[PDB]
Amino acid sequence: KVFGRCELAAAMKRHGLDNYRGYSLGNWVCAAKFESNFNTQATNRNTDGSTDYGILQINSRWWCNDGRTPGSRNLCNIPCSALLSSDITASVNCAKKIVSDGNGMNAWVAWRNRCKGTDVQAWIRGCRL
Ligand code: NA
Repeated sequence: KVFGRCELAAAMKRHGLDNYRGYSLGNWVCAAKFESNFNTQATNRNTDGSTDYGILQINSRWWCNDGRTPGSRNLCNIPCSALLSSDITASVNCAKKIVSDGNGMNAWVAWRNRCKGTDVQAWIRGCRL
């Protein structure tokens, strides 16, 4: 599914992300834009044998089980396929764990490169939720 911008903001809001750990809804929407272009099916295989899954490009080295990644942990207690669903529940719950793990939203490289320190409220302009 490719979400619309405000459609995603609304779903994220319903799932309790706005101001979760102090991160505004625009930060979350911006992260999804640059991690996956709002595509729930996005995947990326890394040279290290891990894979990033879903709308928030969550990595299998630590966060989910894909059956093929080294270490390896499953800190969100999910199969990585759950991160590829059209509904964002699993991704949101896992993101809440990640953002709480000691690096904040800096765990998302595309958020660091395109969102951090920017006027991220722009990502919810016109949504009026
Ligand atoms: Na860059």
